[PDB]
Amino acid sequence: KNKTIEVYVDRATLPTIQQMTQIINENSNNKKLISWSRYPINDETLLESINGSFFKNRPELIKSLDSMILTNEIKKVIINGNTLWAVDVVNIIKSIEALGKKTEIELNFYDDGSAEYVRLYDFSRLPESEQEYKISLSKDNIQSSINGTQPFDNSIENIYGFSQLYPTTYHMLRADIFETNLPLTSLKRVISNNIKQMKWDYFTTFNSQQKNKFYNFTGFNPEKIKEQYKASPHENFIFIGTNSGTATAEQQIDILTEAKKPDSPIITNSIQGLDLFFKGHPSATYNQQIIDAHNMIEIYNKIPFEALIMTDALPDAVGGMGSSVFFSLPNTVENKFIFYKSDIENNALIQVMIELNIVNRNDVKLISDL
Ligand SMILES: Nc1ccn([C@@H]2O[C@H](COP(=O)(O)O)[C@@H](O)[C@H]2O)c(=O)n1
Ligand SMILES: [Cl-]
Ligand SMILES: [Cl-]
Ligand SMILES: [Zn+2]
Repeated sequence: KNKTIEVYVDRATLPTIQQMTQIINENSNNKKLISWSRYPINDETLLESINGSFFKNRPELIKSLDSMILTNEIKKVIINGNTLWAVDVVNIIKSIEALGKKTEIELNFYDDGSAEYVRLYDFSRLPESEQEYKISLSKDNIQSSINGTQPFDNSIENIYGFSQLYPTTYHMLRADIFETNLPLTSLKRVISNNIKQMKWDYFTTFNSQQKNKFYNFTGFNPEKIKEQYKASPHENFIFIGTNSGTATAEQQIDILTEAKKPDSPIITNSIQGLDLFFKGHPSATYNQQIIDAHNMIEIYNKIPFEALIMTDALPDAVGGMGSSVFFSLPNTVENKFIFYKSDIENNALIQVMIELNIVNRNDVKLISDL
């Protein structure tokens, strides 16, 4: 009983990309069980190089996990998951504990995107006593879910409340959220020793083989985009697109025509004279309409922007639509404007982004502004 199994799960993309990067950085030979919704790995050479198995779904992964634990050889399981979707790690914990094999469990939660930060803002609006009360309930909430007596509510106090039960690290998009004007002292006390700031400078220390492993995992290689950046000597701008749940194609086309004016009263930070790139949202299907109307260099929409970040393929400047993308973007890239579908003072997404200095209050715009 000296073996550790590492479990990797995610429904989105950001935790997956960060999880891939940690696996590569650590280069451990522990057995790994992997289930990533957006990144099915069928590459057996890749999987063998990390000692991994891939599972198409959570119940299959759990089945293999449990049989391994039944061998009596498993000292510890490290579960790596998605904070918003902590429910998936709850069900993994439930299955391990049920077996009653005295398995050590340790947890790494990676933020999903903007949702955690919208929820943190909302939670910070609560009076302090109500925050403390919700927190007081969290340990029992989580334990009841693990015991199987109640469903799991992914409220702030619950998803950030696991360090009360297990050795837990929260890898956060912006760990410095607890150092803004938001009243979050109540939650900070719970997790202050359990927080890591997500890092994006791994490639600075990676050797070639590590870099190549990242390309192989993601199916992304930054060579084409890096050539596109340098093709012309002008500074590079990426427009961050959204999907129809937030904006129409026409509204984004209109935003781009306003931005191209050197003297807009709305978009004061002009994109005139820049090399313009369009990065579409992975789920948008109107990207060609926008790209054509503006003669923009296309960055394939299915590439998650965090792959651009991790591979150091960043532009000089950025602007566009309210998005999780802006939360992981390094602060060295200039943010010219963000448009929101939204009275901005009551908008949690806008306010958290202002508080984190992701965007100047003067550069926040509403789609109704054109
Ligand atoms: N233009 C965009 C918009 C979103 N995205 C990806 O989609 C994820 C979720 O973004 P949203 O919050 O915008 O839906 C981001 O973390 C990023 O991976 C992107 O890569 N390019
Ligand atoms: Cl350029
Ligand atoms: Cl769409
Ligand atoms: Zn140019």
